[PDB]
This record gives sequence, structure tokens and C-alpha cells, in this order.
Amino acid sequence: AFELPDLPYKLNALEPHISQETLEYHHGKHHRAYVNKLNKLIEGTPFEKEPLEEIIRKSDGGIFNNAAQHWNHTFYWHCMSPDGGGDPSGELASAIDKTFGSLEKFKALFTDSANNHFGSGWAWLVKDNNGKLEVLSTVNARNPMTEGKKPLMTCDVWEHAYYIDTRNDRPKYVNNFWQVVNWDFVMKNFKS
Amino acid sequence: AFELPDLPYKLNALEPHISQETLEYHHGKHHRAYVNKLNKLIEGTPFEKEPLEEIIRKSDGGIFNNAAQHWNHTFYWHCMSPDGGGDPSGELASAIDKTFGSLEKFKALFTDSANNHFGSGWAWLVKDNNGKLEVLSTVNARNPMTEGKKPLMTCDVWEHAYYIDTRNDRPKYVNNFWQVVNWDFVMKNFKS
Ligand SMILES: [Fe+2]
Ligand SMILES: [Fe+2]
Repeated sequence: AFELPDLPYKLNALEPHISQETLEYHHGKHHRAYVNKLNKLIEGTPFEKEPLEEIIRKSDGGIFNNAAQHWNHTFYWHCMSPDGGGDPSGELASAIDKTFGSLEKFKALFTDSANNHFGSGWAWLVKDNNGKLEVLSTVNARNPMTEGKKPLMTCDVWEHAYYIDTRNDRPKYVNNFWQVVNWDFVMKNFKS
Repeated sequence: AFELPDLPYKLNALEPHISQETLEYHHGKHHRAYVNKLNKLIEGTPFEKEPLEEIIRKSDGGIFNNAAQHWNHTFYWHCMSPDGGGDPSGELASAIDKTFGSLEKFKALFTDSANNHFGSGWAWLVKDNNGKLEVLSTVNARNPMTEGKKPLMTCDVWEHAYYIDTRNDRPKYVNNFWQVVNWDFVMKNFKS
């Protein structure tokens, strides 16, 4: 029932910050696999016709892992852009200043979250039910929406996300992520 | 006070099954970093002068993660050899046949454990202190000795173990592992 979404940009659009080869493997093999495995697992189960978000909220095991990874990568592609980088603007910028003190403090907090996460996972900027901004990392496929928190931005820190381009140097990859970060998408997410 | 152990063979000794480049990054950077971070964390703490096994059994958080990974990687290098591959012999072979039915069923079981483990981790052949052989995988840095089980063989399934050589294709890497598996080490562990 689920499909691999097209990338929001060309395979070479994030160069030289994220390579074409990485996008070929990361989207064309890793994400594609999650979609295919998800579809097979949920066939003939209560999750067969459920929305993706509802599968994530109610499932466990392989169904959860593939469903959550599918959502997580779909979200991740929109968090980057050839037009990305620079600073946020408007109320997102204002809210970041209020919550974290400044943009550089927030960036440092997200960078540390991403760099210090042990093993596979995701670094997140989220909004809680009270509208308060928060930085946190999750293990493997886990997604903050299972704790009632809305994702605004994510950075994949599974080793496949960067090993082709930076090998073991995850911090260099996170710096590369900042050069392509799509603030327009983050702000769109912030404003609902 | 811990030290990066020397690799038991030359950097090209596992070619073409595991590349020189992989061993340069995996041992020379990944393993080296675990040893260094371990030493910094344990200094000034009750774990400073403890044996590595005791640090693993009594610590948590970053100390555990770095202590366990240091142990795991050291163990992992001896589980491979340029003279490796082929079949086990003697008591080990007999014990494998008794417990799992045959060598190929054991290989299938270990292969599936290694291939199916979601995220970063380790596939293991262990012996419980009843003496029974068991195949299982652990998440991230976790080591079966905390459950009183003695490791006999391990295969690192963190993406850095193979991404340079097989990219997303972990199954191909596990086949490459079987060509260099060091049964002499596994049997030594089995018998002691
Ligand atoms: Fe990913
Ligand atoms: Fe490793």
C-alpha cells in the first residue's frame, strides 16, 4: 500500500555536502527497502489499511521499525534542500532565541545531540503539546510522536547516512547537514 | 590505562573478504576511539583500576558503551584470520551438530541473527554456564557476559564493519565473514 516517495530534489542537488552516491544508496536502497518490507509485514494484519502515523503509534517489532523508518526518511529528505543552509527567520527564529537563548546555542545543542548519540538513531527538534521546543535523540527507528511530540527537524545519524562521505567522522557530516538544512520546512512544521 | 591491542594480522590479510581500508578505519579509528574515550571517562572513578570485564559488569552509560565496545572489537579481531574459513573440528564441531542439528543449520541460524539484527549490534555464538550453545544478537555495545553467557564467536554488524566494502548489503558481508572465520579461536573459547 505504501510507496517510496520521489526525492524533493535531484540526486546531485546536495553536493558537495551530501554526495550523489549517498543519496543513491540512502534513498534508492535503504528507504526503498523499508517501504517494501513494511508492505509485506502489514499485509493481512490490522495495520494493512491504517495511516502510517497510526501504524507507528500502535505497532511494535518489525512493523514499527519499517513504518517508523519510512516516516523518518520521508521527513529527513524534506529537512534538506539545495536552497538550504543559512539561518531560520520569523517566528521560528524568535522561538529558538526564546527557548535556547540564541541560534548558536540551539545549533550547538542539536549538534551535540546528533554527535553524541551512541549507535544508530536520529537527532530531533520537536514541539511538545504545550508548544515548547526541545532537542533530543532517539534509538534506531524510534520517533518522538509516540510520546506526543511533533517533529520539526531531523538528522539521520545511522552510519549509512554519512559513511560514504565522511566515514567515521560524524561531526563533519553534521556540519555538512547545517549547510543544507531546510528552514522553510522546519518553519512550516513549527506553524501547525 | 587501557591500550589499543595490535591487530593479530596485517591490514591486508583478510583481503578480498574484508578490505585493508575497512581495517584501517575499523581498528585504526573506531577501536582506537573507544580505547581513548574509555580511559578519559574512567579516570577519577571507581572503574579506573578495574579489569575490563568488571567495568563491563558494573558500569552503565558511556563507560559501559566504550568498555564493552573495546572488549567486543578485541574479541572480533581474533574471530577472523587470513587462515580462517572452512569448517570447525573436534569437540566444537560435535557440539554444534548436537545442539543445532548440523553445521549448515548453525551457519543459517548465525547468518539470520547477523542479517536480521535491526540497527547497530553484534551477532554471537555463546555458551551458557550450563554448557549449552546459543546464537543471539545484542543491541549497540551490549555483551552476553552480563547475562552470564561466555562469548565464543562474534560478528560486528554495525554498518561501519562493512559499509566500505558492501555498502547496504550486510548479507554479502556476513558471507565474507564466513570465509575468514577463525575456528581455532572459537574452539579455544569453547574448551577453556
Ligand atoms: Fe537512514
Ligand atoms: Fe565495530
